[PDB]
Amino acid sequence: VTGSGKKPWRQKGTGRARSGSIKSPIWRSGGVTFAARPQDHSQKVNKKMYRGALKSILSELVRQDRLIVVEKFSVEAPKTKLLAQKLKDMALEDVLIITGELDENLFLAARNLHKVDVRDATGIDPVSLIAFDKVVMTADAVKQVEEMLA
Amino acid sequence: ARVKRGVIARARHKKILKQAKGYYGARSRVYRVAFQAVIKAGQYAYRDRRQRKRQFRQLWIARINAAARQNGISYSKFINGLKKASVEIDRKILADIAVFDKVAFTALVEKAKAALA
Amino acid sequence: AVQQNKPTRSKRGMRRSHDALTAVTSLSVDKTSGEKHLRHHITADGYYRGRKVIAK
Amino acid sequence: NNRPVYIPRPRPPHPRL
Amino acid sequence: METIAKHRHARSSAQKVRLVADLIRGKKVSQALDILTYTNKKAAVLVKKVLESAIANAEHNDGADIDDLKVTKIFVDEGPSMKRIMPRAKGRADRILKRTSHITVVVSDR
Amino acid sequence: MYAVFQSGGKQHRVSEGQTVRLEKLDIATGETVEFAEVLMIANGEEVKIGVPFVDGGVIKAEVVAHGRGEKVKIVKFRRRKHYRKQQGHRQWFTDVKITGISA
Amino acid sequence: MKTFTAKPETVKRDWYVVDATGKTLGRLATELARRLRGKHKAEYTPHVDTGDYIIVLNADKVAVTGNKRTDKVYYHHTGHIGGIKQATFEEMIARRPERVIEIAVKGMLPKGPLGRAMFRKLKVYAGNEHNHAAQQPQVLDI
RNA sequence: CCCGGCGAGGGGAGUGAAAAAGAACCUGAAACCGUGUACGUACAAGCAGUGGGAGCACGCUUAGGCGUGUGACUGCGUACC
RNA sequence: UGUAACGGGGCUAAACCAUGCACCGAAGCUGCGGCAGCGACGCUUAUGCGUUGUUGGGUAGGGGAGCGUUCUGUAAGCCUGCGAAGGUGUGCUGUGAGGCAUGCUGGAGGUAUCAGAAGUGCGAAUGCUGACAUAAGUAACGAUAAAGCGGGUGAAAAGCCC
Repeated sequence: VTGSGKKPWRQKGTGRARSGSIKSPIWRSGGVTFAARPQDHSQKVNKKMYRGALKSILSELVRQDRLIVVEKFSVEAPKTKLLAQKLKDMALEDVLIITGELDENLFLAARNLHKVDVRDATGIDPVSLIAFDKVVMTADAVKQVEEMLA
Repeated sequence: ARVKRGVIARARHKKILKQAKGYYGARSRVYRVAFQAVIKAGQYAYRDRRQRKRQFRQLWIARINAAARQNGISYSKFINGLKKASVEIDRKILADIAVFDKVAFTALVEKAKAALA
Repeated sequence: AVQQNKPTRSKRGMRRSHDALTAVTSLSVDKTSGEKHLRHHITADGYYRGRKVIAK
Repeated sequence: NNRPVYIPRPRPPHPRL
Repeated sequence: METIAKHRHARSSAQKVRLVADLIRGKKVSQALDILTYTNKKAAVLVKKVLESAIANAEHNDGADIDDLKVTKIFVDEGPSMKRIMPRAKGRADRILKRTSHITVVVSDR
Repeated sequence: MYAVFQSGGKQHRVSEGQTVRLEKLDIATGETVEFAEVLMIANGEEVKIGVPFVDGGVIKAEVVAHGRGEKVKIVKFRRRKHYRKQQGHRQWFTDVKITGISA
Repeated sequence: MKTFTAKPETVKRDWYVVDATGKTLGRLATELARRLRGKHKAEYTPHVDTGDYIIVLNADKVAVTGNKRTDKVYYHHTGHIGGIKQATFEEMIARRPERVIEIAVKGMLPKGPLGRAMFRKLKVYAGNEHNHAAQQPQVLDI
């Protein structure tokens, strides 16, 4: 804290409490007894534990029929309107599209759709699977999952 | 994540001051003094929940003793007669009867006298 | 020389009970001009006992 | 509001030994 | 009617003015006016001016016939205080409070 | 015309057709309850208990309410010993109205 | 239900006459305190003055056993540098015979506003005559 | 527009959804200081409360109490850290 | 300092000794209602118990279980200008910290449930900052060189001008 180490007043004779510095934490305008510092909150998770949780999550999605497997999922042109129509007739509004190969055409179509996400099998995280109401996996996307999950 | 304690602190102080309502001077206005007053009132209330039972017991005995003597018998003799006569009326009813129903009490003392004799 | 406990507002008011002022409630009316004035005092315009005394 | 500056010795120099 | 009239930030202390206020509380305006006229206090002329204003407000903005008016309510409240530094002996300093007050007078015909 | 009876460890003196509050009982709010433990019955003529609980005296009463009593705050405080404790209590009670008093 | 409490307005107070001739001071005084407190009534209430008015006659004829007639000493302080004054039983009787009986009752009654109130019921006279015949003061033998 | 010292301050009028939003200006707590109403208090001794409790003033159904406020009198009771 | 070596009144039994029968007397014991811990058994088996016995004063200290506040996800969901937060009363509710509904002011934000992280709870430290009390309408108004009157101006003159 900006200031000086000079004692505000003498140790004895003054009728008020002993003080040592203007920057003491019990003083106005300067203090904070335990000041925070920039810290890393990331924690270690074992590889097997990460895989086990991912396997556990996928199984339960299948059990709650929240996971739908279909053939290749693609859009002819990079238009959000087309993607909205394709998801409308399927009665899906909050979906996570997982495809084996990432194509810019599908990536751009879903960019402006908040409730819709497009992802690759490699870039799969537990939070996304849990958060999204429905998960749609392509045939290719499914295959890569077992290979990486093993 | 700084936390401000203005809202919570004001709620706690209001609760204590509300319980200190009716006290004299700073005991109903100042929290530091009101808290002590409220705590002391709590101790007294706990203590007097037990003194009340004995205080009323003394009052009933005094009433019975006055009524029994008016009928011509001491309290200790009168109670002994009831125990001998197998009467389970307690002091609260006995004092109540003496105040209101004089005839009923006269029957009781008569019953007690017979049992003693 | 100095207090050991601060007197209450009750004691403060009790001491101040004797500080109340008293109204004159004794305003006399001039014989001629009929102007209210303090007894045994000249009126504002300069009358006393009827006859003008200031002439100013 | 503001601490004094002169801060004279208030105690009286009279030791009761 | 209400016809309130107040004078805010009077230099006189609330305590000192409050003695004058108690004199005329509940009295008719006619008796209140000459009571203040012959009261030897600075607060007397402050309160009298407020009372004159209240009567004028009633006469102009409200019904006439100010003869039957009474000072139903009159109270003095402490106002903002000005802090001043006054040197004392041995280099010490002390705070002088120039206390003000609000004088409120309410008159009504009923 | 009143009787004395023992219900919840403490005796009550109740006149005909009056409501009396007494300790909680395992009786539903809409059923009559019996009190055959009549300590004393009083009328124009007086009858006492040569043996406790008269001989055939009974009291007919109907349950009305099964509420809880006013909250009582229990405060335990030890002076200078860094010990304070708080507690609350609401005693269960049963309101019953006396319908009939036998002889 | 709630225990009965006497209401001061609806209290009947009787008048009695006690002859204090040839009666032990303390034993007479003890009885008077009981009547003044109202403890003899079935409606006695500690915080209510349920007692009865008592007239005591022939105060100067009160009797004391033993040598108390000469050894009993009444001390009172005048609140001054050395103002401690003592009077024997004879001196009190010669000066004010009624005061000794009042002093005895004074100490046999509770201290406080209610105690003073019930003490005011007592009316002690030195002679055999009283001017309270308008109160129907029935004779009390005790 | 009016009171006032061609003041300060205020009461009307008008602006605005709102002027106890008027620049001393969002919300406006507590200590502290006041006016009004109900009850108590000038023969009574002390951590000022607590238990019991009459009377009075307000309301409620019933016509007996229930609630709210006050609280004479009385038992016990020498703050906190 | 004042009786002042029964607590007092007072007592010749209301003192002392011996015997006896009564009664008062605690938060002790019993009766009635309620809560919680621990060990068993009949049975429920992540929990009630038709049950059973026992325990529940407590500082230093150890163990267990919870309330509330700010922020993150759930949450572009939900409540909200026919009224959010905050403020101020009232009425219910839980063994507790608390919670719920609502009157008036307020004026646009708040956040269920379940998890996550803490600048997470103040009555004291001759604590720090601000505000406001007390003494108190009291001391004081700063050289004991000294003022009085007339007129003028002004709303007002002992202090200004003549």
